[PDB]
Amino acid sequence: KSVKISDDISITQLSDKVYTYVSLAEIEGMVPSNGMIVINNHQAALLDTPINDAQTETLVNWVADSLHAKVTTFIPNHWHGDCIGGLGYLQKKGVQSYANQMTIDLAKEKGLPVPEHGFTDSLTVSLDGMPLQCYYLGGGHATDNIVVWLPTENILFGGCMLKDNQATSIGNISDADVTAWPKTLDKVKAKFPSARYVVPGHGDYGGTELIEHTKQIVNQYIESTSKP
Ligand code: NA
Ligand SMILES: [Zn+2]
Ligand SMILES: [Zn+2]
Repeated sequence: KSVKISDDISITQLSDKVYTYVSLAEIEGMVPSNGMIVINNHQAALLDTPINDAQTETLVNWVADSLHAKVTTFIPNHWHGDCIGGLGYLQKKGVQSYANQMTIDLAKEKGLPVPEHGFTDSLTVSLDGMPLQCYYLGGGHATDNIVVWLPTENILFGGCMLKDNQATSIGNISDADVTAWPKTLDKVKAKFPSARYVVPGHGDYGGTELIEHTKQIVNQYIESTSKP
C-alpha cells in the first residue's frame, strides 16, 4: 500500500530495497507520473524525477528522512519532463547521472538539464554493489526511451514505452517512433520473462502482461491510421 507525502506524491514499496512513486502534476489535467527509488547501504538511485525541482526535492528529502538513504545516483527513461523535470535540482545536490547518449543529445539541443554519463547500448550501474541494468532496445514512446532492470529483484521499470492495464489510448506520440514501438516491446518481452513487477511511465504497475497489452494499443493505433 502507498504512503502519501507532500507535493501530491505517494510511494509504494515493492521489495525491501525497491519503491515505486507516483507524483501528480498539473499539465495544460492533474496527470500522474511514475518513478522508482532503489536503496542499498543507505544510498539511493532515483529512476526518473517528478516534473519539477520542487517535487523532486520533497521526494529526495523524504528518502533521506524516512528511508534513511542519500540519493547519489540518477537515471531517466527519456528526455521528457516526467523523466528529467527535476534534474536541475539533482545536479545542485551533486547527484551522479547516467542516460542514453540519445537522451543527453536531445537534452543538450533543447537547453534542458543534461545527464553526465552516456551509454549507447547497455550499462550496468553498481549502487554500492546492487546492479541497475539499463538497456536501449529501440525507439517507442520516445526515440531515446530505455528500460531499467533490477536483476536481484526481478523488477523492471519499463517507463513510458509501457502503458498500464487500464489504458486504452496511445497518448502523446509527438516524439514517438510508432512503427519501432511494437518491435521494441517484443524485444523487452523476450529479454525479461522473469519480471515479477513491471512498472509503466504512468498508471498502475502490474506484471509482464503490460507489455503485451501496450503492444495491442500501439498495433491498434497503426492499424487505425493505415486504412483508406
Ligand atoms: Na517518470
Ligand atoms: Zn515521455
Ligand atoms: Zn511519460
